[PDB]
Amino acid sequence: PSSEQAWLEDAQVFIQKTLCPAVKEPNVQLTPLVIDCVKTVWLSQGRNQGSTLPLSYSFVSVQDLKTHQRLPCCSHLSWSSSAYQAWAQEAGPNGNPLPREQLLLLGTLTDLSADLEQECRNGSLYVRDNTGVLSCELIDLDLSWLGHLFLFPRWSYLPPARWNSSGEGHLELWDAPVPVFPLTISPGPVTPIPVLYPESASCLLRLRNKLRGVQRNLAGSLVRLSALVKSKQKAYFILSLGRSHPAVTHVSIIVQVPAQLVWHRALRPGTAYVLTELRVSKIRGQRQHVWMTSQSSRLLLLKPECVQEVRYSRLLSYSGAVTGVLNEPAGLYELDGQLGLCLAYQQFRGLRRVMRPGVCLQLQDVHLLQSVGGGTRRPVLAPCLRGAVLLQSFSRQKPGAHSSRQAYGASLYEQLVWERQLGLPLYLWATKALEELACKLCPHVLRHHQFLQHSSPGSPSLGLQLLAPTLDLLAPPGSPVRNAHNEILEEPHHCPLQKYTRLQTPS
Amino acid sequence: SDPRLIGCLVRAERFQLIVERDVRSSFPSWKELSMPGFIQKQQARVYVQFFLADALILPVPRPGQSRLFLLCHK
Repeated sequence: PSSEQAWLEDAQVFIQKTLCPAVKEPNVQLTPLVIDCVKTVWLSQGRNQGSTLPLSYSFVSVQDLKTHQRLPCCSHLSWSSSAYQAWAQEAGPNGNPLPREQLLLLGTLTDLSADLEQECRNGSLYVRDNTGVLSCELIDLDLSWLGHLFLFPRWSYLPPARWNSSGEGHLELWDAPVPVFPLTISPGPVTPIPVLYPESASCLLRLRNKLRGVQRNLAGSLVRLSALVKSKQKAYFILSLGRSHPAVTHVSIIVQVPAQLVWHRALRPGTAYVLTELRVSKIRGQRQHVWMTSQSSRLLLLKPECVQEVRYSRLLSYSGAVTGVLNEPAGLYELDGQLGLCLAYQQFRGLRRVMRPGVCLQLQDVHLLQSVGGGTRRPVLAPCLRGAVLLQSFSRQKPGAHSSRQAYGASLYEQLVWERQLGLPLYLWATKALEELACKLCPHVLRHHQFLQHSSPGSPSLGLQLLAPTLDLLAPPGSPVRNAHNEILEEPHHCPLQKYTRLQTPS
Repeated sequence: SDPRLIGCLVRAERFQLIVERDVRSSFPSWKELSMPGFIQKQQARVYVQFFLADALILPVPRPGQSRLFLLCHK
């Protein structure tokens, strides 16, 4: 119908407005290319209702969505009513699928934050266009998609719920992005290049005096992945490479420069990779040496076509799914309805926004604790800093309402875990005391937000000082400062979760 | 004595609890102490006592003519 041509003209106007770059000369052929791409994708599935174009879906800019949309919504290309019903059934008989939307987005896959490129680059994946920049999360990162415009077939946006959350939001995608136009992939090293296996790297490390200004390439199979360590201006993560089955021997590789931090979302367990031009510099607190990536260090896969030559916790790797959320700020969540999830002991500032009940998770190098006592008896799984959480997919459940009322008090929890370094049973008991006191006193006595305020100098929280007569007696100050480097590297790893003792209820 | 403590918060750890029982009974003799059908009126009274020094005072952090006289009897 003529409405289809009108929609095409409006899309052409939209492309001229926001999809025409100002870097090079804006030439019109991008619009027919996008039209051909969307037609091919629309007709590929074969679920079409006789329409060569998605008249239901409407193009929208990032700024338009930011200014207009105020509620969570899910929009996916080539989605019908039957697809939405199957999605709802997959979400569970009691599940609440997000409302279906008919939109379309085009953007750039980049990690660049703003004008201050290196002053705000946290490594989070972003989608950017001429109207704005907005973050994104990908199940399996690919370096061949960064810096290029890709058509997104599946996406979902989550606006902030409580006004205390000043963040703009994020986008969540299910399927791989569709390339708008073919890209010229730069060829890799045609000439075969020998690598050093992890055993060879360990032997070279044993040659302590024979590593003076020597740079080489290391390749191996990734088995253990560390978390995202954050600091004042330097963010780093450590990857271990070892010959699997048995991966007894592993090597140390530090990824410190923020430019390549985006690869932290690309590493996969078991899969082997090639790392080239690794350097060695002395590291304080460790007598051994480490091979770290240089500035011009290229990360590729390992393909032999171009490769030549008082109680204690339990550690295990297991995968499960979250059923419900019991306390968002406390980081306590239900594991498959039987176990407990504790994310407090890791820096998860950007993780809480995306996580929600209905996601299967994979855990590696986590501590299992039993017979905790002091209020609860269900066993708990806690991930040490040596290990990391593994993300596989998203959920489909609608967010709750109490999260926007009496949930944002996480600053006190962060101060307790980091600035005060509490043990896990003590942490849980303290949390429970906080909810009980908030129920008993708030809100007529005082507002919830002011009661759970961080303990800045000159204005401490009532709850922490109320618990101080018990906290100080139970946990006197003097504990050694926790360091990421030691727990990540030194063997055995010294973490508070390595050893535990059952504790009775104090009060 | 201090009237400053009006409208504040107090926390205590060693406080005694006292309950006072008042009963109006019509028991005939000593033998009928077993059966319970000889009780008519019941009552209760509860209060709390504790030394202030052992407790902790915590102020509530909510965001000219005078004369001196000495009390003698109340």
